Amino acid sequence: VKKFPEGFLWGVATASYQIEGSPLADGAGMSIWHTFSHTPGNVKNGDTGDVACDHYNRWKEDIEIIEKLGVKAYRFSISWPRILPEGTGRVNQKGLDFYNRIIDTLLEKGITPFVTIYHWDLPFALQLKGGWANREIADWFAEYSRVLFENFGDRVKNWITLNEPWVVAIVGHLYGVHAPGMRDIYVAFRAVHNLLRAHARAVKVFRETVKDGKIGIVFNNGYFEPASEDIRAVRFMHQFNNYPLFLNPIYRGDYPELVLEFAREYLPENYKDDMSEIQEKIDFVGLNYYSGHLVKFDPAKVSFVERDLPKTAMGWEIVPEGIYWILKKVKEEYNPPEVYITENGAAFDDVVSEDGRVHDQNRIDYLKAHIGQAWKAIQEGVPLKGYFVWSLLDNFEWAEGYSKRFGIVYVDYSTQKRIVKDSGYWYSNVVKNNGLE
Ligand SMILES: OC[C@H]1N/C(=N\O)[C@H](O)[C@@H](O)[C@H]1O
Repeated sequence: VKKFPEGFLWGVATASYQIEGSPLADGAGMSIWHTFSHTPGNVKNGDTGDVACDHYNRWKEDIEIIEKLGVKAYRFSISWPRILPEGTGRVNQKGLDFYNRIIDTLLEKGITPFVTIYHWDLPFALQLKGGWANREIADWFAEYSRVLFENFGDRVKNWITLNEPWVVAIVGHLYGVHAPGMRDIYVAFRAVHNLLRAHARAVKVFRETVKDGKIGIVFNNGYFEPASEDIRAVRFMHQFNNYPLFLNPIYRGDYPELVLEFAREYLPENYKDDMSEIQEKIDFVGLNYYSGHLVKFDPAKVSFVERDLPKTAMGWEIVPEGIYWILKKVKEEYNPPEVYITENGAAFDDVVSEDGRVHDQNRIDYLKAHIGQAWKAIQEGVPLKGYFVWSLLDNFEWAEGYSKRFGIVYVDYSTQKRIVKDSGYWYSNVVKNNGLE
């Protein structure tokens, strides 16, 4: 038996562009994911977020599913261009209405909203002005965040500025695999820095606008192990790809040492001028975790080494101890007052059996193991307050399109039927029992 603390927050997570569809409904402006996915060659099968899970229409049903499952918290994101169609200036009341209904419904049903302010769907109008490359985005983002706080901060008390700013900057602007689809290292590092500045401005506005309530930021993380006794290659991957890239500025006022070794010439010349503002106090750290990687020096001077370990449909190695490690490691390095696991989950080739059920034992096994390791971290003093499964629903998985199913609820895209998977049922029992048995 592994029981979690009193009032531990069991959650599920989604993101606006991945689930909503109707990207241009009710006066919404285009996002960069709209234009990126409508550009041939960018997303597998030419898939787009035009329909997705049709949550824009089916939101009440989906929340009733969260309620029926007894899940205590819902992490979801707000589409910036639904709220401010040109990114700044005009506010769209119908966009606010959409999230207002979701928020009120969750509260009526006793479910705690955790709002991700930015989960990657930047207004296209701001991308035309350079998007995350433009220092002025700290202002645009602060203006956007202020609107959300003013409209929803009376009810929503748990906020996340950014989802995975490493991905936004590096996968979006260096690898070019995500919107806005650029390959320029100097742009990517100016995006890193502006994401920090925008995050801090938003926190500053939050303090001025929402007297009660807490704000944090979410990072992607991998568990990197060295191929041999290489150890430095692991050091660099941790500092670059994990929370330190952002938390070293937030807590210590500079980028991590090995990030500066690699990337100093790509940062703005006077980037330290911004660091004291970047240290704006945050209330919690959200860590996302999915996978581990064997890593070797390789003349970024790092390559991955494939291991014969179980993998998900993403090809990601399943390494549950990784979630324990990253929780320990965050406490050891920065000691944030609260931590949440804001995403953990797996993609498998889900099939609806003849019995009408989805027998995803592989996903149950994956979740159980990671929930077990999170439990461990708590016993050793990590202030983990909640854990969010990615995802409530199968959805549009960015450049993979619909080909990767992460839900604990199966979505038949031909009918939009939701079928709760065995993992959703299993999870509901975990939540009801406040832990594993
Ligand atoms: O890959 C599954 C999810 N994992 C994520 N980061 O690792 C993203 O936040 C989320 O939007 C999904 O892409």
